[PDB]
This record gives sequence, structure tokens and C-alpha cells, in this order.
Amino acid sequence: MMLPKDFQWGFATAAYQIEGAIDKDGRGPSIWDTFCAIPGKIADGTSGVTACDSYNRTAEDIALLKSLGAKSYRFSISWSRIIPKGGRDDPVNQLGIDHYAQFVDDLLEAGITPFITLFHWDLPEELHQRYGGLLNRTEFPLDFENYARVMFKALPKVRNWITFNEPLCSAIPGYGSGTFAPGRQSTTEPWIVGHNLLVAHGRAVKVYRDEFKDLNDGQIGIVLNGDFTYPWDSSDPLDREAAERRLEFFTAWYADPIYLGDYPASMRKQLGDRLPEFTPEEKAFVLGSNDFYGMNHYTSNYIRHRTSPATADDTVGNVDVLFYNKEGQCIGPETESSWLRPCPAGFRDFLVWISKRYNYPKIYVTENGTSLKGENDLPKEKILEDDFRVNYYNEYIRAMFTAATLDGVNVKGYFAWSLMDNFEWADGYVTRFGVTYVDYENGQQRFPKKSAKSLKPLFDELIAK
Amino acid sequence: MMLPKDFQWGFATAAYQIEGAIDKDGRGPSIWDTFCAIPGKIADGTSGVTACDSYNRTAEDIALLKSLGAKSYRFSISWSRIIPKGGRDDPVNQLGIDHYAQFVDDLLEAGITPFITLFHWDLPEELHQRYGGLLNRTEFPLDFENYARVMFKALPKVRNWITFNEPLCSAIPGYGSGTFAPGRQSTTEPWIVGHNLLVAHGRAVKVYRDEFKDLNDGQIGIVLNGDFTYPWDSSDPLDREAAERRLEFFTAWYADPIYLGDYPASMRKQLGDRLPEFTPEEKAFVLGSNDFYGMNHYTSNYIRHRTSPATADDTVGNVDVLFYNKEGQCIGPETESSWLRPCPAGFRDFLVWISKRYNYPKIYVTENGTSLKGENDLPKEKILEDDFRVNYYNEYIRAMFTAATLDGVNVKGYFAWSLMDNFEWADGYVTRFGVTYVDYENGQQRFPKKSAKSLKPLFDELIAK
Repeated sequence: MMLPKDFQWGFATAAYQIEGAIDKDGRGPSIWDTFCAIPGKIADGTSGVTACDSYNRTAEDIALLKSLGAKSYRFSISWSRIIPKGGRDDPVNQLGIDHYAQFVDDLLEAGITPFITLFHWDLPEELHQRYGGLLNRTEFPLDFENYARVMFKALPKVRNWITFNEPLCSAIPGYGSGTFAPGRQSTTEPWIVGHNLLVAHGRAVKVYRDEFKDLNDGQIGIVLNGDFTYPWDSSDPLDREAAERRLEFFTAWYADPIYLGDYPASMRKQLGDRLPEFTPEEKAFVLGSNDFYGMNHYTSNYIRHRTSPATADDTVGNVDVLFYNKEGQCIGPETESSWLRPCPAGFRDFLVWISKRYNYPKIYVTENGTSLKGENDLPKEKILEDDFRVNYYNEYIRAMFTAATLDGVNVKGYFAWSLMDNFEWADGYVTRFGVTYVDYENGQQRFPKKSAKSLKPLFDELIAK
Repeated sequence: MMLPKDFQWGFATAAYQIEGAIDKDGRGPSIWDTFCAIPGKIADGTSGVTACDSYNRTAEDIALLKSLGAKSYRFSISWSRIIPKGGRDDPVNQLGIDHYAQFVDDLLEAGITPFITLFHWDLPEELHQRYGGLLNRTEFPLDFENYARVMFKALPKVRNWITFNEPLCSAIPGYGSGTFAPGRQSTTEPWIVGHNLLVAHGRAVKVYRDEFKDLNDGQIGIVLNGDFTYPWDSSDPLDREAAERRLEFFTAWYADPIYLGDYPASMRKQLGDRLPEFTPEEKAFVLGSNDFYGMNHYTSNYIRHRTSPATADDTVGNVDVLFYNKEGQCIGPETESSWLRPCPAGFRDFLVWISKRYNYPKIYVTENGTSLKGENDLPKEKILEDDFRVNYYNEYIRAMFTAATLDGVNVKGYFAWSLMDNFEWADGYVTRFGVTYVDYENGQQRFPKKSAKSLKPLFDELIAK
């Protein structure tokens, strides 16, 4: 009937995705600086050299958040601004620390609680050259643990911390399909990388709980994405099992080692020895390493089982990922992202699925939003009238409302992706996710869309006091 | 997208609540004729003596149905019209047979497929006096099986058959609380009656499958009511088990023995002696006796576990059936029915719950609808503007649409309760469930409400052409 007054809502951005200023104040190159220089890797042949220039427009971004009623804000820290070479024995740059510290002060003064992501895919390039970057089971968790501590220490006025954003994207697109940085294609390394990101997460959560959490009663967790599933043929039990296994390969991959203590049985049966075994030390780091559940969600798909055994390059659990069930019923209309079809029911079904499997944890929806098909080619007048994105936020947030208020899903926050149009990775600047239109051709000016002014009066209806 | 074109939708009524003419053409009295005469059992001291006079308004109710776009119609045969004393060796009233035989011809002539309920709570009074009615595990299942064969032979044009409407209401309200006919109160008889009603269901199914089903490709099953549940406090695992346990005592009471072979374990644990066991001959009747799942659904509740062990007079499963949860969230707004709060998500929830527990059976929603608080005191013009009921159906039906097109729930029909305001049992006529207003004081005149005209344009949107 009503959301409690302690429910938060704001917007979400990512450092390399908006900041720009890639060489400014001694910022070291990330693996995405390197990746974008490879021709054909970004659809529009662009990079994050300028993006939204948000690094230099701190006062503007906070005024926009305030003017939209956002009392919370999720952003990420560019590691290579803090430690340009990344390693624990590498010199700390004070200029990026001072930058983000001044940003947090400028946020709190406007009354906006920050929610900070430590690792949003932009690993320092040097760590990748020095020892293999994410592939190193020994070095990277040590270097990330130190980097996390440097931030926990630098920003004591922050209580809401995030280790990794969507570790699945750093493993399969980064080491399996090669669509994301560093750009490798292996049948084995995406499973080693995911293991390394788990251990790195557990090490940082231990350091934070032991020394920095009780100072101001904060919290830290990992952010896992995940789209829901429905049987392609509801009458075929193989498609119901295929729907569950698909979710296990997407999300239980990282969540089962955190809440239950080991990888999903279904992945172990299929991957065998390519899926690593947690050492006792590694298991003590990862098991129970979430103060909260950081949840990204976007869509749902129909899942059809497969009759032949899985190939070596399979990453999704040997299933077909479709937009129509056997009877021809569609998930939803197309967006600019080929993988995103709106399905508000899958947002609530996912929240409930997380709850039942992990004993109803504290959930923060850290990303939710949509792209719009052809939006990048529309005239500015049509872009601001984004009824497709307005409708996308009303049905989903009201679905979240039902899961929280009726099912009892312990969800305590929601963050709309994104605050503004930005650099959608391999899609470039063609794919626009923001509730604020950004005109890249004319000084990266901001123009709030009909979706931006839409979320305050919606949450005012759903949250009490 | 679109439901299949073979999806049925219509309206549902029941013999004693609409027919009247309780002694015309040789109708013996049922247990509800005896029940309404006892002072204090009926809220307004009424009976079904006249009801809607539908027994003498055949073509007119068929005209109302054809006018509202209904291609199907669910209705029940009065047992005591066919066999006034109910028994297998008792005389058969041909006038009752001819009455319902001509009604089927008129419905099929009007292009309306019938969906006939054999037993809608009107046990012939003579059976109750002869051997204890539903309490008799030997005599009653034999008299019901013969009464079913009579109607199978009498109505060969019928394909859609229903044994019992809501056996739980015959069991507990009629033998535990005394709120329904025959108005007894026992800690043991409800569980005996439910067993007898299950065996009474199997014998007729076997007779039908073996001697009447194959000629016109018919189907037969039982209709179970079930209101869905949500944990009162989702952080207490005892409240999630309690919400599941409540569904077991309420619906899996009858559905588990039909699909799985025996009563739920939780009911065995609480009841022990009082929960009978299926004999070798009984189990051959009950297990597998559903061509389709007949489902009645109305509302949902928050469920809180209990600290004390269950007392002998418990029927719900040792839980608290609430309208609010611990956090203060409400299910929905009040109706004239104290037990009914609109909750559309629970309809889809119960559909998927039936499907996951019973291998996704074919489902026919045989009753769904709502009453309106204060509707009986409103003026005539205010009654016809029943947007509350209009909104109820629109949400529940679209919730079902999502269930069928996304989750893949194999629901092939939907009947709205009710076609007209009628005798709502212990509530009298004050509780109005119809989409058609009935002026009882002015010759039971029909006046369709805004809801009656709402269904056709909606199903025209959701059913393929």
C-alpha cells in the first residue's frame, strides 16, 4: 500500500561512461582507453575521451540531480585517477582523490547521499600489462583490496559502497565473446576471471567490515545484473529447467558463492575443471560477503532447451535466448538495444526469485532503464518526448512496488539508469539510456527528457512521509 | 500478445442461487431449503424461494448472455430436480431432465457452449436424512455416481462437465462452522466429508471417461477455490512456510490426492486420525481423476504462522489470515464480502502455483468476481455505475493474460461470477456479485451494470481473431 519513508531513489552513472577528461590530472589509461583504440570494437568508432565531460561539470550534474528530486546518486570511481598504475605499491595520485572527495562534499551539501562503485570495468591498463590484469588469481585481488581501502579511507563520509558492477560483463564479454575490454576470446578464461572478481570482492568486503564500516555504520556489496526467464514451451519440462539454469548461469554464478558458499551445481556439471575451486582461504573471503544485494535488471526472455550437449564456447548454459515463446507471444517491443525488450513482470519475478533463493536479503536496484529505438536519429523535440521511457519506468517501478509491498521483497532503493545519455560501451553514443538528452555535437548540453521530470511525482505517490 | 482463439469466456451461476421454483415440476428440497428456514443462518433471513426466478426465464437469461458477448455459460444442475430424493434406486423426475435438456438446446442454438456443474452444494434433503448425506463414505459416492450417469445420458450434447463446486465450502462451512448447509459443527466431520466428496468425484469421472466422454471429445474435473497467500513478515521463514501451508490446507487438500495420490504431508501432520486414508479401491477412483483443473479464485491474504500447536477445531492450517502485513501494507479495499480484498497479482500468482505443483495442467477459471460494499443501499443509477467491479475484472483478467502469454499457464477459459446478482448463501441477497443488477422488489428485473458491457471489448482485445 505504501513504501516506507527510508526507501531511496536516484540515478546512476559510470565514470568512464560520463566523465571524459581521460588524461586530465594524471589519470592513467584504463583497459577501455586501450580497447576503444581497436578499430571495429565500438559500433560508432568513438571512445570516452569526452563523453559528457562530467569530470569538469560537477556543479551542473548536482544541480540536475537536485532539480529532479534525486536525493541519492550512484556513480563510480575511476581507479586510474586514484592510482594511475593501479597496483598496491604504485604512487597514489592525490588530485583524483581530492576530486572525488570534493564531489562527495558537493553532493552531501545538496542533500544527496552518494552510492559509490569501486570497479566499473575500467581497470588500469598497467595492471593488465604487468601480470595479466583480471586473469591473475593472486595479484589482482590484492591490488583491488588495497584500492578499495584507499577509497574507504579517502571518503569517510560515505556509507554506501559497491565493489564490482556486473562482474559477468567483465568475464564473458571481456574474455569469452571479446566484445568488451580487454577483448579476449577464450572457452576457459571467463570462468577464471569471474572467480578472480569474486575473491577480489570478498577481500575488500573483509577489509571494509573490519576497519571502516563501524565508523559510520555503512554497508558494502556487489552488483549483479540479471534478466528473467520464462519457458519457451511452458508444456515442456525441459524448458522450465532451461529457464532456471539460464538464471543460474547468469546470476547464481556469483550469488551462490556469496550466499551459499559454492558455484551452482548446473555450472559445475557443464564447465567441469574450467570452473575454479574455491580454496579454504578464498571461500572464507567470498562466503557471506554481501551486506546488501546490488541488483541490475532490464528485461526478460523466453528460454528454449537444447538437445545437443553444450559446446566449449557456451556461456549461457546451453539454451536458446528468444523473444517469442513457442506460441508466438512476444516479450515486448524493440528498443535500441537488441537484447532489451520491456517486461515489467520479469522485474518483480526476478526480485522474488532472488529473495527465495538467498533468504530475502536487502536489495538495492542499482540499474534499471531502457534505450529507445531510433532515438539517436530523432529531432531534439521528439527526443525529449520519450513516452516509451516514461512508460518503461512507470510499469517497472510499480512492479517493484508490488514485490516490496505484497511479496515482502526486502528492497530498499532504486536507481534509474541513466541520469543522462552516455557512452554505451560497444554500442557507442548511438544507444541512449538517459532520462536526460545529451547533445554531443553542441558542447554536451543537457536537456531533461519527459522521463526525468516523471520520477519525482511517481515516487511521491509510492513512498510515505 | 494474444490469447489463442479457442479461449472460452462467459459467466457462471448456480442452481439454487438463481432458479427459484423450489417445488415446481417435482423438485424435492435440498439441504439449503432446510437450512434457510432455520432462523439466524441467513444474514437477511431470506432463501432461494424466488431468487432470480431463472427457472421460468430461460430464453431471457440466454438473451442477456448472448447480448453480453458470452460464448460460454457455466451453470449447475439441481440434483433434487433430477432425482427428488437423490438416491440411485429412487424415482427420476423426467420433468427436471426435460427442463435442463431444453436449456442446453437453447444455449447451443444461441451459440453458447454449456459448462455444467453437477453438484453445487444442494444435496437432496432425503439423502441427508437417509444415511447422513455427505458423511456416508459408502452410500453417498454411489448415489452421486448414479446421478452423474443420469445427466451424462440425458445431456449427450454437453462436452464440459464439473463434478463438485468448491468441496471445501461443503466440508468446513457445512460441517465445521455451521455457516452453510447442513449447519453442523464438528472437529472431525469436515475431513470425513472432504474424503467422501473426493471419492464421489472419482466414480463419476470413471463412469464418464469410460462410457460418455469419447463420443464428443468431452472433459470433466473438479472445481477448487483458492485465495493466494503472502508472508505477513517475509523476513520470518516461518511466515513463508505458513503461507505455503495455508494453500495446502485450502486447495492442495483436494488437488494433491488427485494429482499426487494423497493428502498434503502438512495436513497429515496436524489431523492424524481425522484425515482418512484412501483404500485401494478409493485411490483408483481419486488419483488421476482430472481432465482439467477447475479453479475458483477471488482474493489474497497475508499469512502469519502460529506459536501454539493447532487446536482440534482448526481448519485453516494453524495460521492467521490477515488483510495487513507486519509493515502495515494492505491487500486491498473492502467489499461487501469481509473475506474479499482485490489483489490481481495473487490471481496470476495462484495460476502459476497450480501449474508448478501439478505439471502445468489445463486450467479453467470457473469463478472470478467481486462484491461491492454498500452496493445494496445505493440508488439504481449508482448501482449500474460499478467502476469498482469494472476495474476488478480489468486487472484480474489482464493478470490472467500475463499468466497465460508470459508464464505459459495453460488456462483455456474464464467465467465471471456472476451473470446476475443472486443469493450469496449465508449473506443473503445483500451481497451482490453480479455484473447485472437484479431488482428483487420489482419482479427480479434485470439491469446490466457497467461491468457487464466491459468484458466483451476487453476480451476482444486479448483473444485472437
